[PDB]
Amino acid sequence: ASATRLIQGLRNWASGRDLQAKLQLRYQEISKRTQPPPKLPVGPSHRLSNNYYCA
Amino acid sequence: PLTLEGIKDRVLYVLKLYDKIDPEKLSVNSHFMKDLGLDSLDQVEIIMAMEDEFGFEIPDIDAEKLMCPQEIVDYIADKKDV
Amino acid sequence: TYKYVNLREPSMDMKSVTDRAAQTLLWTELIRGLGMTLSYLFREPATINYPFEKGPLSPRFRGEHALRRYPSGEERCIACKLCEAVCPAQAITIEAEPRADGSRRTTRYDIDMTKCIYCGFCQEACPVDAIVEGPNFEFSTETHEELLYNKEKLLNNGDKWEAEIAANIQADYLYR
Amino acid sequence: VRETFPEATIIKPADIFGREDRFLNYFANIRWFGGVPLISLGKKTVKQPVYIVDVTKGIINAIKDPDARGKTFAFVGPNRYLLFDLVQYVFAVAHRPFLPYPMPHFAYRWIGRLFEISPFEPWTTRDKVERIHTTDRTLPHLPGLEDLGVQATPLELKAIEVLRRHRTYRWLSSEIEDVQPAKTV
Amino acid sequence: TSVKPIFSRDMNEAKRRVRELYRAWYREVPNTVHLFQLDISVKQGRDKVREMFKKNAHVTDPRVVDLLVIKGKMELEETINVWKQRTHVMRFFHETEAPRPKDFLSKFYVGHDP
Amino acid sequence: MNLMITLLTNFTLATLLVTIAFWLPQLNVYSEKTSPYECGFDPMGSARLPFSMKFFLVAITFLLFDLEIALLLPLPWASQTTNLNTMLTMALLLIFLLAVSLAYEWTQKGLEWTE
Amino acid sequence: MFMINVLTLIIPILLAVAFLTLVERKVLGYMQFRKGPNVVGPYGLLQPIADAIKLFIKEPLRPATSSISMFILAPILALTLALTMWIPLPMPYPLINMNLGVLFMLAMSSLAVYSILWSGWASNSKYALIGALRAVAQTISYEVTLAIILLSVLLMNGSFTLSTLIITQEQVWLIFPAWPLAMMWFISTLAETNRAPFDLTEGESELVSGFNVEYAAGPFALFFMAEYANIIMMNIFTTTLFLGAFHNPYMPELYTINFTIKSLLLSITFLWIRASYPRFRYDQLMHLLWKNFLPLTLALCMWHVSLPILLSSIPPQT
Amino acid sequence: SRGEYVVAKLDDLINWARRSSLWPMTFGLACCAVEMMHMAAPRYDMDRFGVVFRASPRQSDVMIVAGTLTNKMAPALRKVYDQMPEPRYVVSMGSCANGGGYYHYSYSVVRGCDRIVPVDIYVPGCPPTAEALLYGILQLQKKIKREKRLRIWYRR
Amino acid sequence: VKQDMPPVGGYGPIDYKRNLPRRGLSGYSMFAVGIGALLFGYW
Ligand SMILES: CCCCCCCCCCCCCCCCCC(=O)OC[C@H](COP(=O)([O-])OCC[N+](C)(C)C)OC(=O)CCCCCCCCCCCCCCCCC
Ligand SMILES: CCCCCCCCCCCCCCCCCC(=O)OC[C@H](COP(=O)(O)OCCN)OC(=O)CCCCCCCCCCCCCCCCC
Ligand SMILES: CCCCCCCCCCCCCCCCCC(=O)OC[C@H](COP(=O)(O)OCCN)OC(=O)CCCCCCCCCCCCCCCCC
Ligand SMILES: CCCCCCCCCCCCCCCCCC(=O)OC[C@H](COP(=O)(O)OCCN)OC(=O)CCCCCCCCCCCCCCCCC
Ligand SMILES: CCCCCCCCCCC1=C(C)C(=O)C(OC)=C(OC)C1=O
Ligand SMILES: CCCCCCCCCCC1=C(C)C(=O)C(OC)=C(OC)C1=O
Ligand code: SF4
Ligand code: SF4
Ligand code: SF4
Repeated sequence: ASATRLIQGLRNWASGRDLQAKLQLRYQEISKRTQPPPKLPVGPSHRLSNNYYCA
Repeated sequence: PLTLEGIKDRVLYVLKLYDKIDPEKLSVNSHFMKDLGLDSLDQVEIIMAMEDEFGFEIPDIDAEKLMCPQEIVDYIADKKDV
Repeated sequence: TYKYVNLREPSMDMKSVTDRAAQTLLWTELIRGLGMTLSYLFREPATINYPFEKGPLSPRFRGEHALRRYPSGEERCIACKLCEAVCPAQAITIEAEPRADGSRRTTRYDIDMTKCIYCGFCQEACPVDAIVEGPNFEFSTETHEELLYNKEKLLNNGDKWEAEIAANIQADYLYR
Repeated sequence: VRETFPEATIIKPADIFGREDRFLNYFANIRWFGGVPLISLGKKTVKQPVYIVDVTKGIINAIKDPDARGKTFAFVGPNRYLLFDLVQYVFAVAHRPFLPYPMPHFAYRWIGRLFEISPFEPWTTRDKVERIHTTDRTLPHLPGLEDLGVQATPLELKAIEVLRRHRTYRWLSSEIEDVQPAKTV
Repeated sequence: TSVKPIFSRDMNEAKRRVRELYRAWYREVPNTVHLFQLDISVKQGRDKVREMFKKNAHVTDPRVVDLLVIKGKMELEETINVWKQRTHVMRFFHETEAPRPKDFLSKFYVGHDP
Repeated sequence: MNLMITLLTNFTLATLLVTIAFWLPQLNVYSEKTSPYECGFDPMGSARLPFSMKFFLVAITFLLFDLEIALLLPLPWASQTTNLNTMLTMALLLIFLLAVSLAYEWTQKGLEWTE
Repeated sequence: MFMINVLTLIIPILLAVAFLTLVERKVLGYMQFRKGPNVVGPYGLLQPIADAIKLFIKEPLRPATSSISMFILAPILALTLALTMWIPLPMPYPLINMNLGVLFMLAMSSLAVYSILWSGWASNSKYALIGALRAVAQTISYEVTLAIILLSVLLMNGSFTLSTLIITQEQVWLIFPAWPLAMMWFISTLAETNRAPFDLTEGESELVSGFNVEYAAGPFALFFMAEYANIIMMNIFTTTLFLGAFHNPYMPELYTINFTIKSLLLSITFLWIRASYPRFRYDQLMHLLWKNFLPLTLALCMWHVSLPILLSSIPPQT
Repeated sequence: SRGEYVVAKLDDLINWARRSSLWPMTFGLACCAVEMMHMAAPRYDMDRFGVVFRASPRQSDVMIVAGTLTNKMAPALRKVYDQMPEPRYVVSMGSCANGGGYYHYSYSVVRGCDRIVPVDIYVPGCPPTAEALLYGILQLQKKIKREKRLRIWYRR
Repeated sequence: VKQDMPPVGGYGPIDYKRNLPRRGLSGYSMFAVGIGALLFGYW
């Protein structure tokens, strides 16, 4: 994504495909390495009533 | 292979080249199990020494009953002309 | 719900026959392969400059083992042996006794790193977050017995890597 | 060593042979130089070479024996050989052309100084000339391998193991028994 | 007590198969010494074959000695074809092992095993 | 004269790159490092056994087609003659005879390999 | 002062082989989305020196089963015949100006096969035997067109003199009248020089290393640098045949720069073909040079005999 | 002395030429060889360090034991190591090659390749990452860098 | 709650078929170019 448009055009002509639209080297479009803290959901047995284990 | 005497002398020659048999007791009517005191595998390698000498494949059923050098020379004489 | 790969019959008009004959005699698909290889010649390679550039990792990464402490100096391991009960290779060997203040602590906490399978069952079985499998992966030794960690080496790994292990547990602990 | 450590076990090996020796390999490698020269045809010196695992079992059985403290052991092989037919057995196991010739004592040390002028590990020296042509003395008063429980292995069992390396391919796979043994004394 | 055979009806055919197998090993041993370039004599290898045969010499069950003939033919096929190496053939010659203590006194000296 | 000097030079510093290849490093020779390579396990038999050639008829017919470029090779010089239609007819006769030979070797499946 | 001319020939075409190893590894790397060597020197410019020092301080390992005389003679003859096929090449002046330099190139191609061949025989190994008889199967496939193509291209030259081939291409390149011969000669030189898709002798995946599988470092160096000297000489020869440049008799360095950059582009073309194709099975090699290239080569031989007669354009032999 | 300086610079030259031209061999056993292929992959890229495979042992410099060494292949491992010319090195990759690993108490597994070959670098992991393997290779290069071959020859 | 989830409208369309874009000239054009180069070289 730092290639010159001469090399970019030669490369697109040589592969026959558009390569800047689908780059295999990853850049700022990917997810952040630091994420907000999650709040994970609980399951169906996390209840206080009608939760007999034998049932 | 021509006469029986050369076959018998050659049998006794191979059996005295065989080292577990003491040649002092080796007579033509000497038995291997009860006289010379040999294992069965000793008699089996005796028969394979006979195949190394004479050169014909001896089957199992007729080599079991070869319990003396006289039976050996008689079986080689049966499988030959002499 | 299924497709026939390679069930194409070629066209038999003179146009397509002449096109395939030019492909055969003048090597069109060979020039296609050369063009794709020449197209990769003019790209930026994916070669990161190790050891100055590092492969990207996550805060779940399982590397070198370390024994953690509480934020007072007290070690966390209370000798409960779940980490060696769940260890799939029996790499952990624990021997314990009440120490001089009556506290349940270990005298022997050995991890054989050359039996260890780096699956992290010990860090998920530990009820007090004592044993963890930290972020270090560049700890290759020149002798085999340097990869047989006692309690002292694991506590020194904790004291070495605590300023990162605490942050990775702070980043991940809600998923656990 | 006997006077500064009086309880030391001092061991006398005769001439040790093995895969990494400089005794049978040395005798092998004079098919390169010429026709294996020998002082007085190598027939005025007698050797009894000992195998290396015999010496090793002797050292370990001297470690385990408390009665080996302060002794002086003489580790020799079971058979004594002249040097001529020793070298002839070496060249017969390796299947090399054995054509010996007499070299005198004043001239086979000039060959010794010719190869010790190298800065590397020398191919030979005049000291090695003196020690290949020194007879293995007989010391019956000292205990041996038989007094430490080590059965001495003769040369005709391990010489193929040593000297298979020096063979060419055309006789590389011949056996241990496909050779006449050397003459003992 | 009515069991199904493997090859042998009784001990006569069983001893015939043991005998043929010892014949095949006795014929094989010089080739095994030659092309593995073993550093043993041919008599020494034949005595090892005799020792490995006499080790099983106390069996009186035809099915068990049928399986011993079967496993001996398998090891023979692994030896004729070069599927064993020099290590696998010399593992019958326990050469790196120490002679174990035999009498009561030396077994008492070295350890606790009866 | 210059050709012999050039060949002697090339052979000399091709064999002085070998005599400083064998004598310069340190050797530890033992009779398992010099064993034949057979991907780790011991080789079954010798490599001097007959290695049966499948392409043998093509190998013989190469000896009969390699003579053709001892015959077709004077054609840059044979074009310099003053009886030129005769030369052209005989040249096309030689390449045609090579081609008829190759056609006959095709049609009886001689260019295919055996088995 | 001819021995100095021999040294200034054959030492830079060892240094060109050395840096061809680096050019091969780096162009092969960037075509494989990676880098080549850049750590050992400044952007890898000292990697071949490390490889050249490394192979001559490593233990040479003459094998036990090897017939030692042919085993040593094979890399010596390899590097000797690799060096001595550069002497009739006009640069614009050859070292030894031969009247029949093309036949010298062809005969010393035919003698260079015995290096591979005696290396595969002498090193008494099974994979080496397969790699030697695959060189037999490859050489009987390419030699049956390598001479007819090279015959048909010189029917426009007039002789077998490589220096006259500069005068032949003074107006037009000889790839314009003979591009089927050119594109067939290029594949015949790929198959001659044991380069991919026609590796087939140092087969990495079928064999382990083929003929030089027993050759440890030192003797292995003289097959590898021989092979790379063969590919640089072969692209210089292909350039002289089909892309012959302008020659000024008063400025030879113009021609030298021109055929240098053309042969470098064909060397990069060899590296770029080796970086892109699967490898033939070595019978499909033989069913290519016999069933496909050989009929068309005979046809173009008929055409290139008859066509200088057809247009009164027979070139002079002087 | 001058000769100590000369043998020191020649030690530096031969150690440079040996650590900067390491040729490993195409030899993997188990899951670690997939990661060793990832160390050959374009992200970590062994070939920039001069590290490139040669399939024959005669033309290889280091043997990366990458995977599990069983009993059935231990003589093949030993003969492959023996057919490498000196100087040859061993990098042990992963837990099974180091000390038996996850199959340590098994009937069929050699408990570490150091029972078979002399091992220089132990690379830990199951598998170690390709970055960790490349770390072990660069540590092997640092081990070759501080060799003192000609100095010890000059002093003996 | 907070959880790794797809967005509300879902992810975008993803290409998964063959795209070999059929480039190059036809057969007659390449043979015309080749025969024209032959004629120029011959002249
Ligand atoms: C030297 C300078 C550069 C020259 C160009 C070369 C550079 C480009 C190289 C690309 C990479 C190639 C790498 C190796 C590839 C190996 C495979 C390969 O090439 O196989 C050959 C392929 C093989 O095809 P194939 O293998 O698919 O064939 C199938 C065969 N059967 C059916 C029997 C199974 O093609 C050829 O053999 C063609 C050879 C060249 C043809 C030239 C013909 C020119 C036109 C003549 C006139 C035509 C009209 C008729 C007359 C009209 C008169 C008016
Ligand atoms: C007179 C002109 C000069 C002629 C002589 C000079 C020839 C120069 C070229 C040298 C050729 C040498 C080798 C030729 C071999 C031909 C025989 C052959 O291969 O026949 C088999 C082939 C079908 O192959 P198949 O049997 O299936 O093989 C399986 C494995 N591939 O069968 C075929 O493919 C059919 C072949 C015959 C039909 C070809 C038609 C071409 C027509 C072009 C236009 C007219 C040209 C003038 C000549 C008359 C042609 C009829
Ligand atoms: C036709 C053209 C052919 C060209 C062939 C050659 C191509 C490559 C040319 C050279 C390219 C650059 C080489 C750089 C070498 C290393 C430079 C360097 O930085 O070395 C440092 C190293 C250690 O020094 P240190 O004390 O650690 O430094 C601390 C710094 N504060 O110290 C050292 O390494 C010690 C010094 C060694 C110097 C060696 C230099 C390279 C020699 C190459 C041989 C050929 C030279 C050219 C011959 C023909 C032209 C005359
Ligand atoms: C045991 C295995 C082998 C071990 C040793 C290997 C040694 C090297 C082997 C490779 C070299 C073989 C050389 C064979 C002879 C080549 C002759 C030659 O190059 O001829 C080409 C050239 C033709 O040019 P021309 O038309 O004569 O021009 C001058 C007239 N105006 O001719 C000229 O320009 C003429 C120049 C003078 C030529 C002198 C005559 C040739 C000398 C031959 C020497 C011995 C060759 C040995 C061959 C061994 C083959 C394995
Ligand atoms: C002075 C002459 C120096 C010659 C140096 C020879 C050794 C360099 C080999 C490098 C190499 C190249 C070029 C190479 O082509 C290759 O194939 C991909 C390798 O890996 C199998 C290599 O190792
Ligand atoms: C040239 C590109 C790098 C190749 C590196 C191969 C090193 C040896 C790995 C062993 C191996 C091979 C040969 C192999 O081909 C393979 O198949 C995918 C494996 O996984 C099962 C392997 O483990
Ligand atoms: S990561 Fe797994 S194998 Fe390693 S110590 Fe923990 S539980 Fe055991
Ligand atoms: S599970 Fe945790 S607290 Fe329990 S013994 Fe293991 S490390 Fe100690
Ligand atoms: S150490 Fe583990 S992950 Fe690595 S190869 Fe062995 S079993 Fe596979």
